[PDB]
Amino acid sequence: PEGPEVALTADILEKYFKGKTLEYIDFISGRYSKSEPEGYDDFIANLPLKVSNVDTKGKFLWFELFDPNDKSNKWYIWNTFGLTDMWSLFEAKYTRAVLSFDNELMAYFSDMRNFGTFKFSNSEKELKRKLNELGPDFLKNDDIDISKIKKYKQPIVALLMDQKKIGSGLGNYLVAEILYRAKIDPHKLGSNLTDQEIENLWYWIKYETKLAYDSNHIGYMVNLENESSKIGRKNYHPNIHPTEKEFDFLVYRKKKDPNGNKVIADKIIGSGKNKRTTYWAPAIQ
DNA sequence: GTAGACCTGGACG
DNA sequence: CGTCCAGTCTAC
Repeated sequence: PEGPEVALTADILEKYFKGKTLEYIDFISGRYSKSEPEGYDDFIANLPLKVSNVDTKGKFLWFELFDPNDKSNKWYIWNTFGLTDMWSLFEAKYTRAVLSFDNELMAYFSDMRNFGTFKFSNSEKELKRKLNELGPDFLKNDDIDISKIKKYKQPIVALLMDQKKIGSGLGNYLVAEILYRAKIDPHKLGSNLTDQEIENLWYWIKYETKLAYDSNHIGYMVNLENESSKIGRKNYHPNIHPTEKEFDFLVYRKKKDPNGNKVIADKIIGSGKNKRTTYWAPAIQ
């Protein structure tokens, strides 16, 4: 999942698990069934704990639990997302984590490719630095100066895939849709962009992130499609109002755009075995 | 810059 | 079966 996806997941987890007391957490399969995550034994020794907040910044989700008996020394459940990471209220396939709340309330975390990570920490100072390793949230933050792109002599598609330089949240399909809407060649360097192109880029960044956030079914939160429709959306980017009721792929994973123009499966970003495919239309971008 | 790996598939010939 | 495709870290 990505920015709008992870953020929406937090909203759902906030709806069902905020104020709820987590008594136990069990990793029944995957990487964390072979080796325990960092700070696991200390976290279990402090259970049960009460969830206070579930907040995100881009592609990083974390729980904030505390003890009614002691308010201080609150714990944090870090959770980075891979490609097939999904939270759920039921034990779906590839269920890697099981969270046992009070009154038989259950939370499940599924991950097929096992690329998602978990980390437990009772330090707030460590969390603040982790968030500072990530750029501004393109979805949740409305005041992001993206004029910093002009300083980089690198492809714009690589700068948007980056999570520290300009901002965090954007993934593979988002940057493909954004660059298409703004009519920008992904090969074009950020230092060659115009002041108008910059202002136009920031618009579509807000447009695509909000549209992907208000959506109910894209294909990366299948375990929460029923919950996405039974919950409202936070008013991120108030001045931006998409026309679509649902996020449709205009150029990502398609032979042609809605107009019929040719779409290239180009490999601009990455090397060796971490190459990524950037879909784009030369007749538009 | 270029290379690999972590892991488990789905879709296609 | 065989071949492509589908977030982030490490190393020369």
